Amino acid sequence: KVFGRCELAAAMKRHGLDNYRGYSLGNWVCAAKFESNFNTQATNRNTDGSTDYGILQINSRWWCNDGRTPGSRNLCNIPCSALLSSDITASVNCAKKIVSDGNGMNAWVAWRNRCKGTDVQAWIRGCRL
Ligand SMILES: [Cl-]
Ligand SMILES: [Cl-]
Repeated sequence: KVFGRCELAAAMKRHGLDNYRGYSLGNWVCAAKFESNFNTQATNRNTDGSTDYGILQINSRWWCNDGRTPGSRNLCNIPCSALLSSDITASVNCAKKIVSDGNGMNAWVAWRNRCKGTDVQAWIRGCRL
């Protein structure tokens, strides 16, 4: 599913990401824009051979099991394919674990390089929340 910007914002807010660990909803929408273009089906190989899955590009080295990543820890205890569903529940629950890993949203290099230090509130402008 390709979410609208505010449609994703509303889903993330419902699932409790708004201000989760101090990260405002605009941070999560900004990250999803640049990780997946709001597309739950997005998949992308990483340099280390793992693959990133779903709206927030959750990787198969630490977080989900894709059957083809040596060293997979599957800390979210989920097949990576479940992160591609039109329902973002699994991606949100796993992202809450990722953002708790010590590095906050710097766990997503795209957030660090494209969202951090910008006007991320702009990503929820016009949203009816
Ligand atoms: Cl590739
Ligand atoms: Cl930095």
